[PDB]
Amino acid sequence: MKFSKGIHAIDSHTMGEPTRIVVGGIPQINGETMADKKKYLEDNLDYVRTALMHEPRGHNDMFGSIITSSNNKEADFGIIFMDGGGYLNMCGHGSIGAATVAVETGMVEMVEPVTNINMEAPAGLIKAKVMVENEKVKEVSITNVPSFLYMEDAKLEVPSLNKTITFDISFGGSFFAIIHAKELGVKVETSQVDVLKKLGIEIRDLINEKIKVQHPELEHIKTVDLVEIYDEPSNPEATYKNVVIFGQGQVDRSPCGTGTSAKLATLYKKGHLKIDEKFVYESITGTMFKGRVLEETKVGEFDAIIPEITGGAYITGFNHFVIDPEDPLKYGFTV
Amino acid sequence: MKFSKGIHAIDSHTMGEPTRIVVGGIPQINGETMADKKKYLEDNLDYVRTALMHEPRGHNDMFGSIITSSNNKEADFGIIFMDGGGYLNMCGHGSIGAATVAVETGMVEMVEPVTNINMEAPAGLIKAKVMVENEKVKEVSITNVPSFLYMEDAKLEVPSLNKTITFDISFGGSFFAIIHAKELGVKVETSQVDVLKKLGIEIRDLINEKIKVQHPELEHIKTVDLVEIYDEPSNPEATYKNVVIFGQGQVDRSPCGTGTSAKLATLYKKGHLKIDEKFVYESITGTMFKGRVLEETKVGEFDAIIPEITGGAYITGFNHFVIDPEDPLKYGFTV
Amino acid sequence: MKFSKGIHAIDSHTMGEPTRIVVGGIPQINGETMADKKKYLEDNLDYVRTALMHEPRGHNDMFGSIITSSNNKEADFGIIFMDGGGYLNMCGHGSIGAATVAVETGMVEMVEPVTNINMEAPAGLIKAKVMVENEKVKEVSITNVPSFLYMEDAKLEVPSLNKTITFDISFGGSFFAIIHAKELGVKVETSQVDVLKKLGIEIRDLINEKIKVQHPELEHIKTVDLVEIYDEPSNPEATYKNVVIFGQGQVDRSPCGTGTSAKLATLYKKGHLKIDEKFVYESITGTMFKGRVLEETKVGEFDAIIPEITGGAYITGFNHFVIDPEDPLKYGFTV
Amino acid sequence: MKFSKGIHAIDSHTMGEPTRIVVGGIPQINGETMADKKKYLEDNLDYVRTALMHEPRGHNDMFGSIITSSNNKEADFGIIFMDGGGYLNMCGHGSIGAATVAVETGMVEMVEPVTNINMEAPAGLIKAKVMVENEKVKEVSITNVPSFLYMEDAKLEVPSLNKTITFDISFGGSFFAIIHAKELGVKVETSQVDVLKKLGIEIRDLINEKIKVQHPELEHIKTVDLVEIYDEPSNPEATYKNVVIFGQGQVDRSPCGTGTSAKLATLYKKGHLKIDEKFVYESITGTMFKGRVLEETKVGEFDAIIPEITGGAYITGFNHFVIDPEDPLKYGFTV
Ligand SMILES: O=C([O-])c1ccc[nH]1
Ligand SMILES: O=C([O-])c1ccc[nH]1
Ligand SMILES: O=C([O-])c1ccc[nH]1
Ligand SMILES: O=C([O-])c1ccc[nH]1
Repeated sequence: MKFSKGIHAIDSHTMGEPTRIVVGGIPQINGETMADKKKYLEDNLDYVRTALMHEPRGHNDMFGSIITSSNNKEADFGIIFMDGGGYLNMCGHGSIGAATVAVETGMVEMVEPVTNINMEAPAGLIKAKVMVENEKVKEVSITNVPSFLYMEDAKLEVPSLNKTITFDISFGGSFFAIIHAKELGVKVETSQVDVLKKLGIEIRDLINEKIKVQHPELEHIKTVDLVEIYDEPSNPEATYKNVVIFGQGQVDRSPCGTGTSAKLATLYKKGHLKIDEKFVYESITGTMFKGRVLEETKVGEFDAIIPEITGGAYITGFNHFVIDPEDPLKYGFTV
Repeated sequence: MKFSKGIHAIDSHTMGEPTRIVVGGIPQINGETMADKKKYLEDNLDYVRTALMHEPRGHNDMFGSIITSSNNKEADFGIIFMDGGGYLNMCGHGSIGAATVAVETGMVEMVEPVTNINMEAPAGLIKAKVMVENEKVKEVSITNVPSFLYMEDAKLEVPSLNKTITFDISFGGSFFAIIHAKELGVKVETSQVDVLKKLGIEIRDLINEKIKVQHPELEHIKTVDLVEIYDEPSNPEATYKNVVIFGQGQVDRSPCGTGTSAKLATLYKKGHLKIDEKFVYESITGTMFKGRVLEETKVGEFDAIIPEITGGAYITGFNHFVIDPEDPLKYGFTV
Repeated sequence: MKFSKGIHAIDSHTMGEPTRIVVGGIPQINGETMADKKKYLEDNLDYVRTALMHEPRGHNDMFGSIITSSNNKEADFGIIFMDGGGYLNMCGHGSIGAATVAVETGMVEMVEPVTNINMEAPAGLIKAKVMVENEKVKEVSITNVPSFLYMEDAKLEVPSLNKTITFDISFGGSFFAIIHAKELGVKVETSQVDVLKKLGIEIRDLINEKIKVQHPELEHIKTVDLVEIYDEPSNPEATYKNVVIFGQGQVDRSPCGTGTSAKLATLYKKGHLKIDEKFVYESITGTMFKGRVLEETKVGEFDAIIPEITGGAYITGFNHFVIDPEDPLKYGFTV
Repeated sequence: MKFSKGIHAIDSHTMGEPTRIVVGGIPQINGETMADKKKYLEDNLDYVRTALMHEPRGHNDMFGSIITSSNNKEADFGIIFMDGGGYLNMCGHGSIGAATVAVETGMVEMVEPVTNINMEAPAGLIKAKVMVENEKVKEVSITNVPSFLYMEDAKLEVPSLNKTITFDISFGGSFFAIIHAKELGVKVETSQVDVLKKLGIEIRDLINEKIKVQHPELEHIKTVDLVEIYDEPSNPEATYKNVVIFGQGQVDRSPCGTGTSAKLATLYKKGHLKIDEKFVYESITGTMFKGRVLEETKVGEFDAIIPEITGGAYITGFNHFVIDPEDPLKYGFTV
């Protein structure tokens, strides 16, 4: 034994998409807002991330958070998302996990009906509710950033074989790129992964050329890191089924929070029975996220809605990672 | 299984007298100063202390702490000390403890010659210097709050046995009654411990709520709470031994950093010790702290001295405490 | 960090009197019978016991065990009990402990009404029946080794105080001196504990190496080692209280299953108790075992009775003990 | 918190290829030989495996062992390999890990020079040596089963584009299938994974048709589950570099023990400077295994050698997996 470093994480799976919630092993991180500490992390500790998110600890499609000091009064605690490619500003399937764990472990004093909790992200402070059955969490609704559509139609170019064919782009907290099942020839199922993943990243990269758009408000993030594919379900109590590509080439095991929070737009201004209507969006693996909306905030330059998404996270063990200082791969290695 | 609350501690021992350093299972406490953090703990989440310090988890003696976010400028993380009986404003084995582990587990980036780490009691911030021999920590050298003689001798009381007479009172993080082993007829040895305990608290009671206890600054304290007895040593190296009684009726196995730092800060104001002059305080259990007297500096009332005490802590396992909600002792029990 | 040895235990408490159940950090001991396994432990890897039972890790009292591979036919896993002073051939709170956890953590496939688990002391195999209320364990009901009156009263000795006279001796997993609280002038209360301890061991010494200690079968034992004192209860429910002294000078906080199982196995051979007849033994700490007297069966010398004692254990956290090789107390210390 | 199950694992990475060494959470497994317990595991517990080896805990290319009771005298302990597709009979990169951990953690009492250790696999008992530098493991040589070649030339069929082209087949403890870099057009590097993996499994499956051979001795295992591709290094202190496909479609991050133990055959009967000659075989990721041989056992029907392979394993944290009984994915899910 040597190790030199020792980080305590808690694993969750949020409808299939894993989350490593680091709890103990780094007590304070300087910055004022989560962005300030984020910058500090990305600049000073940075690639603790690599170690936990890459092999031989994690894998390509691994994802996780860091619980921290609030700094902002209000109450609760601070979170910082992360993945094989760096850090997410929001992850939704992270906000659920993080919340579900916190309460289940303690950290947040739990109620009998439903325990509200506000967590500090680098992006906006996030409102998770978590309904509990006397003792334990049943599922979390996380209220999402106002989401909208950037353009109607799209089409550009696809390497093989059709060449052309219409698509669609929107927001969701981060932008997105959505298409249909009928053009390439895919049936979103576990078996065919490679064509989707391999078609996904080239579509991501080649719409970073000049179509690339910045939304009104917040000028820093630009163009696409999230490619999306609908089809509609193979499971009865559902209505759509969809996969999402991102993160140095990784994929989401859940229907995609930020993704779904964006999709359930469109059908607000496209005539599909509007507010407080039931919608259950399911993943490629085949697991459910409930979506529904409330406020519908137009405001000039766009038309937008403030979407409420729900899901379930479960605890899949407790970790105490350590870093043999001779281990030459002690940090990450990418593949 | 079912638990509801699950807290991640790190067992250390510091010349005996172990410390359970809490690391994980609570992420936040807005506080401001580490006393306004301590206050919050005692008036809210005290039910932790009862759990870990008392049986079945802890025992009569048994000491620990909590790592925090600092708020305080620079301050590398900030700490709170706790025992079966309540919370110590400061603790020299508790500090020495926290320091070692923090560096050992990589919570602190470890410097190669000596690692300077600042922690927040908030009995001032404290500057621990952690010596590391290429690979490993050699020893800690914690520089403490200014220490002084408070009132001088005063008169003793009876219940048992005989009204008796002389002793002394002095501060060094908390307030101490420093009396000779002869003055009441004790020999610092395991055979008598029971007596020293039963004696100390009965004293610690009846020299409170009869007298004037106060600190030139920080207000609040107005409580000794710490009874220190002293005789010569059965070790050539050591200069003096001592036991310390506090918290419900619990004893230190280390010479008591705060206790020693207070004693030698009565000397010099006596002339038996001058600046540096190697000092080595011993406990009951053949375990020693290598004191010295660096710099004077009065305290806005009467003259004083900042002392640096030195010692060694060792990591004695990693704990994930959990509390079965049916378990009636869930929050420990007294005896 | 650097440790070299890292052992994985599971803290439980069984009506107080905690048990550290070792689970992980050693995988094998060829032994044959669980005594030939115990032998090996004590003549080799005893340095574990000193570590976990003594300070800094454990304390004066503090009890634990080890889960093993059985070898023995059927036997679901097999156990070894241990304390600060050495190893108990059998223990009713140590058994009740092991049972609960084993089922609780899923080591045993948990049956819904009642879960029958066989463990190997090897003070015989023992049949614990673990009641589970749909989700959770309600209580354990361990059926023990045949118990009996051994020699009857005999005469007491002095050192302190007064030579005195009557008492009794009886077996129930180990050998007990069962004497009244009146017989030496004690009241079973925390205030006196110190006396009961100091008394018990001085007795436990001087009623050994002066007398005839022996078991009709299994040979070897030829040692009491367990002093049991008894008075009436300050509880309506409870029928009798008791304390038990053993191992270097340590006390039980449970009524002492093995201790109680031995006491009521002197009654009936007396006529104050017959088959079933609800019995409830209490400790010093307001904690009770619900005894009964099921079936006779002599012991190849003199008549005897197999008693079933019942109680409750709770999981009080999970430990990964580690031993810094520089740490001079690495293997604990005495006081 | 609920979980119902709680398995303690220790993670390693053996030159990139991960290993989850389960230690605590299942104390005894019935069977006599490791095959008997294996059969028992595969039949009764089975898909604890799925949970730990599949997502959301593990991933497709995850691999691990189970430490157990020896049963066989000799000494030490029992191991059982496992992966997403079931169980391996040998894994070499498992035998190293397992050994490296055991000693590093304790479990096996360690020496000053080199600590021999014999572990019970379902296949033959395995001899790992582990050289240690006063305190810590430097690297393990594991002595491998007698390995040989089944046929010289091969060629069969490849879907695109050449159609034909020569290859080669051998043993290694398990069979294998080896080819060159020059025929399809691949440069074994992280970037191009998919073509190799996708070309690998179809080559695996379509040489399970009737070419399928059983080696002399042990009639149970048949044909191929291991496809292999040499090229030779991009790293100076090496001589070959090679990737290996298997396990429901997974891949090896290390040069492949059983694989390499087979390859370093051929060059014993093909004139390449024979016994006790240095050979370092490196992986697709680019990390070294040392191979060299000793005995060369011809025996009629084949010509064979008993190969000695070396490597390094490092500890990448300690796990305490748990299985929320409501979590619908609580066990595995494949992709
Ligand atoms: O669900 C989300 O919010 C998300 C972010 C990145 C991938 N999914
Ligand atoms: O080491 C000390 O200073 C201390 C505080 C309480 C007991 N010992
Ligand atoms: O509960 C018991 O039987 C026991 C054994 C040792 C102390 N208590
Ligand atoms: O290295 C080995 O022995 C092995 C077995 C399966 C894959 N690699």
